[PDB]
Amino acid sequence: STITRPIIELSNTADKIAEGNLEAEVPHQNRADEIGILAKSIERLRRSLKQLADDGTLLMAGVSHDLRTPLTRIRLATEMMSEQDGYLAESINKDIEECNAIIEQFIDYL
Amino acid sequence: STITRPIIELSNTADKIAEGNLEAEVPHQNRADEIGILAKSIERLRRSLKQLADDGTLLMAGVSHDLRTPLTRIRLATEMMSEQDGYLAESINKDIEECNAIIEQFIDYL
Repeated sequence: STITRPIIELSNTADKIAEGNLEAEVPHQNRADEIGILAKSIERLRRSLKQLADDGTLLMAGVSHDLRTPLTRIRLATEMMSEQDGYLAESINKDIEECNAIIEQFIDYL
Repeated sequence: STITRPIIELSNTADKIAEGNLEAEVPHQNRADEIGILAKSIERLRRSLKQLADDGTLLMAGVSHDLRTPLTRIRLATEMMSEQDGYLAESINKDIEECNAIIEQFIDYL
């Protein structure tokens, strides 16, 4: 009833987005009827998918960036440790380096 | 029209999913007509969202489980520090807790 064609267009676009084309334009958002309402909802889904994707790609960089602060302060604390505790300072620093290697290496596992 | 009700129902479902209810049930998937085609498309979007959430969650679980080891080693080391270095043991333990909290925060986004 010229509801069929716009509905199939909207469904086709939804399929393409679900399959990975997160920048595809969702049609019919400016329809005045209920298909416009549905199209806006599909655009919300697209925006959520694109957010989760963009976040997944930045996840390791984010984790590394945020952990750097307390890890650096742990290193600072080791630098301040006494001679008696020298062996513990070295052990802890090796643990920090291990955290660094785990983080940097992580992406390699793939 | 005779398909207005299900169109709006599907839009409400899509909104709920986009807002983060990734387990929502998508109605009308087994229909042969326009409604069924749309419903299947919306289910595909839901599945893709859930998969990206699962992917991010898996990666953070991996980061948590790798970092647990060196962070535990640091914790054990602080227990061996001298009394004179107590202030540093306290600082380091606080910073391990910060590491744990950062990881928790990233687990939480998903």
